[PDB]
Amino acid sequence: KVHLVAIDIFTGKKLEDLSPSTHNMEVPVVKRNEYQLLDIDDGFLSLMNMD
Amino acid sequence: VNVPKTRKTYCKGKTCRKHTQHKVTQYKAGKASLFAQGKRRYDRKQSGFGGQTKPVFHKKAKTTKKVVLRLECVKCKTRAQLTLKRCKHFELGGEKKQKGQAL
Amino acid sequence: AMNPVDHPHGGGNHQHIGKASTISRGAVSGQKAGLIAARRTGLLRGSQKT
Amino acid sequence: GRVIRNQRKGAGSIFTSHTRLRQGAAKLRTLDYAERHGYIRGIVKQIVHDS
RNA sequence: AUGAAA
RNA sequence: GGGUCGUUAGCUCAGUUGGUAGAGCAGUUGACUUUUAAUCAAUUGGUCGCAGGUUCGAAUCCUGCACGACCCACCA
RNA sequence: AGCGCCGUGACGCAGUGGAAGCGCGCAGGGCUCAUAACCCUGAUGUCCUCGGAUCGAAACCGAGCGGCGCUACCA
RNA sequence: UCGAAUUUGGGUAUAGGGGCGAAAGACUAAUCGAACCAUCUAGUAGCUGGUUCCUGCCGAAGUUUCCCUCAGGAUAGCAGAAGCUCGUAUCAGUUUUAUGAGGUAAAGCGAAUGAUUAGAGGUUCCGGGGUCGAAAUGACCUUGACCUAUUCUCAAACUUUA
RNA sequence: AACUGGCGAUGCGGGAUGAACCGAACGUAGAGUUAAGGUGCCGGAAUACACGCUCAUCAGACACCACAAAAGGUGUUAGUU
RNA sequence: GUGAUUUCUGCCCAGUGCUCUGAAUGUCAAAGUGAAGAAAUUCAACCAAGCGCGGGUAAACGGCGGGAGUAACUAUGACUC
RNA sequence: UGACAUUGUGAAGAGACAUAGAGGGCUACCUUUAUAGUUUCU
RNA sequence: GAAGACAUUGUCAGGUGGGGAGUUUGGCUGGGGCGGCACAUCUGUUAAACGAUAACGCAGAUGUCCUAAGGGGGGCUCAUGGAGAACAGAAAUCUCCAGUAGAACAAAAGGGUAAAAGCCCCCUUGAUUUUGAUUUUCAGUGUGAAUACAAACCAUGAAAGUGUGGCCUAUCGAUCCUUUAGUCCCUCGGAAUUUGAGGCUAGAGGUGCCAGAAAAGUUACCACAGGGAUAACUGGCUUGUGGCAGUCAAGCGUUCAUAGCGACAUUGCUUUUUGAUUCUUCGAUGUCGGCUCUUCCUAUCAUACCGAAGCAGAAUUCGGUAAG
Repeated sequence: KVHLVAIDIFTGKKLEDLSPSTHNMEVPVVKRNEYQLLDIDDGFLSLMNMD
Repeated sequence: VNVPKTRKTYCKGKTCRKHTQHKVTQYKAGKASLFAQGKRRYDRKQSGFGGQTKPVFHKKAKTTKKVVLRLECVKCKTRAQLTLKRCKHFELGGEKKQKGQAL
Repeated sequence: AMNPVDHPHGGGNHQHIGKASTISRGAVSGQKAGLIAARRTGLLRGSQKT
Repeated sequence: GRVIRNQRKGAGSIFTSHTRLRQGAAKLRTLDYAERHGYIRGIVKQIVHDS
């Protein structure tokens, strides 16, 4: 069985769990997107896409 | 996969029975009613001691759903379903596939 | 030093508690072996401050 | 598992306090009339170890 | 801040 | 006792997997300085532990051969 | 023996198919009598090697070369 | 070890997932990682063992598919029994005639693809160059390519043939 | 794993011996004739006939089967140029 | 929990626990409230503790790293990154 | 921990619900103010 | 005296709760566990020229992708090479010649295709409805995929024609439940209307252990039914590995391949190691070493007799009969 230690990415919070090596564990479908940046209004960041 | 917003298809509607124009829309799974017999029986079945009484499913594998449509006849308003294959990404707003383009 | 049947610390090839000894006040009768409802632990250095 | 020491000391078969060599309870005389309107004299006759 | 031997 | 790795300038280390030994330390001379030190330039050292195939042809290909550097070695 | 990871400037460590980041280190100028520090500037990465897929990879998949890790229990 | 956290009689308390434990899962009436007694109970067993007279006739399978299925079942097959409709044929683990299909053995690589050995003869607007010379698609020589025809060996996932 | 045949479920005759090989498959008997295997003695059957090879101071002896190889020998025989 | 005396108890509150805040558009049951409907009922708001957010705590459970470069022989590395 | 019941007799504040008026980035708020009833914390 | 409509107590609802209870903790497998998926499938080969055919056999692949990358029609021919054309070179764009496919067709691989199935262009949604028949896997059951027609309505094309998804081989899912579309049809059983619920036909939400349970560990304190179907001792077949002996001779040995050694190569032997297999044994063959004590083999360390030497003597090496 596997002990896992992983960092919450949108929060910064450690998460340790453990479960057998052959049992199924869920994964999301993470994506990076590389957005360009324009003039920042109130606290909301301001990113555009190519199209 | 991508689909347009309107489609010419058969309407078994008792006056068309031929190819008419059909507004397409997706199929949304629909809010669940209470007082359907399964929910009534299930609330009775869970009423009291015994713990969980019906199975509950976790050994999950499918990372995709079948996409399903509703076809509204322009003349009769006769809805109709037809199903498509499995797709991760789906879209109705169609920016067309231009072949002659760059990266 | 007891067996795991006899206490909530017992057992193991090494004499070790294993699960932390600071016990909730809203625990039950059978779990309240150890340091119960504690606010701080360890050596106090300074004053009782009262 | 099994019942444990405090969880049996509550029931108290062999953990009841010993009483053979005690002089009874130690108490203040009853608040009858004198201790709430005046006073009363008493004599310390003896002093004794309580076990 | 430091500044080779006679 | 085997399986692997390597023994290159006085010292140390790349080497090139086949045709040429290169870098640093060291030493010698020169420049520098009042002379030295350091610093700069130039040369010195190299069959690279003994025989095979031999790329036309071999240090490095690998075959054995003396030095070293690791890994294994009843059993219930 | 079996399985897994990793190889990015001189050094350490990031790097996401449209194309290399930071710190240290290095060089040049200026202050200083000189070096250090300081202020103004610039550069250096076959992304271990070969092949493949891809319009094109350092990344993606095989080969090799190297440095590690994990298994090694019941007798 | 021996004046004590000592040794002991009698009474007395604590009762089974409970007691008691200076703690070994030890003790709890020769029983303790849950006492003993009775019932539910003839508990359940895909597992082991056994399964009672004679003779005659026929006579197997360990294979298909599905099962938290692999020591077991269901199904199909193999085999018995009951027969039923007709009476020499609407058959055959066979041969012959005629017609099809295969791409394995074998064979081939001066035939495609992939791998491979060695020469010669050329083309140098032609890779590296060594020379004649200022150089010149000028000239010569050597050495890796490419071209020509040749040679030697191969292929379960190559092939004309077969 | 493929095809076929056997053993399991199968006795008899042979292979000394043996589940499978060889021969042949079985009612109870009698008479003959054979199979595979054998005919010195054990052992029923010729110490038969015929042509040659071999002497071995660890011979060789009959399928499956119970092993034996590379390399050699002026031993001996028959051959080739 | 630790186990006479002597000496000494270092650094880590990120995780799991324990505990103390509430200043909060988070989550938030039943009962209760409002709206729709003819009613069953539906929808919305509010919202206790708890959970989430944030402090404290290691004589609480427990944890306490690698890689490079450099010294006037070489090696080593006080030093630096 | 919350609701109802047990469970009666009293008040003093405060918050919100609908109407109207001012301060704000055709106009949505937020800051406030004055009302007749309605709930809820102290 | 205290305290007071709070506490308490009763009933519901939310939390906490291995303190306590119940239960589970896949299968295949050269023993099991770790590992892996050979568990649902696809290509080529093994596979022995019909079909079928195994192993934890080999090299791979799938849980996706496309309103076009589907359907039709029309016009062109690709990869690559040669010869040229400023910048422009090996590689930018253009033209000519050859070009049976050496390209491209969503991907793995294999087939297939040259006025096309490829590339471009034009128009479309036959990726539509009703349901039956058939092939493959096969029990001739289902799922999935595909084939050929019928009745309709269409697309495309001048037209024959072609078209029920992708050029073919893979790309996916039962019951119960929930939900949606159709008929606006049936019922709610004393008679009606309207909500609501239950029905019929057709799809989705998902079971990847893929003919489909809802599921973590440990036991050296262990228990039971069994198993030599299955491991760890010994034995048996095998001898990689361990060990021993031969064939040949490049070389070493002052000169010389063999006195003694003998690389590169190769044929054997033994079961004294250590593996591999699972035939016997799990209703038990007492399991390492030492002590004691016997016996056997020889591949002889010494001793007896000999042979050879780079053996003058001594000492030593090689070798024969030899296990007394």
